[PDB]
Amino acid sequence: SMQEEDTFRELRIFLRNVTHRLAIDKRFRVFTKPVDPDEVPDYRTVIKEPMDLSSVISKIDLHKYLTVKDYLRDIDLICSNALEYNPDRDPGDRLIRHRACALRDTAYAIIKEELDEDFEQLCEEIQESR
Ligand SMILES: O=CN1C[C@H]2C[C@H]3O[C@@]2(Cc2[nH]cnc23)C1
Ligand SMILES: O=CN1C[C@H]2C[C@H]3O[C@@]2(Cc2[nH]cnc23)C1
Repeated sequence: SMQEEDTFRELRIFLRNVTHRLAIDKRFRVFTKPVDPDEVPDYRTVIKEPMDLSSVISKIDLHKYLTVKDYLRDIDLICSNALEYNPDRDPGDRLIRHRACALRDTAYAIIKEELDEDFEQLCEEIQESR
């Protein structure tokens, strides 16, 4: 229905606004673009599904997310990719892990404060009907 398409348009507006607030935070610069093959040719052999905040905005615009849950699976994949690729005790690895955990926790905290639980349940019920 037209009302259902208006629901999904509101979901996309919400997700673009959360993603922009993450992307401008200086702590999260390392997560704003895909990893360059030139800097890590090793990256794509270890990490089987790369993800970054630029790719997330492209996916919002392609209508890939019909619920906040499916958006948070990609935020969680940005974080888990960084924890798995950079697991060592040295300071460079510990700094990117701390920033990855902060990206995840910040996204969840904005959603907790600003998403209406009844809006998310409506998106889930439209998705399940298709
Ligand atoms: O050597 C400098 N770089 C290679 C990468 C290693 C580490 O920082 C990256 C980008 C990225 N993403 C996850 N972990 C890293 C840029
Ligand atoms: O279910 C979760 N809630 C937390 C709030 C955030 C968001 O939805 C609210 C109420 C409200 N008013 C404006 N924006 C919202 C209820």
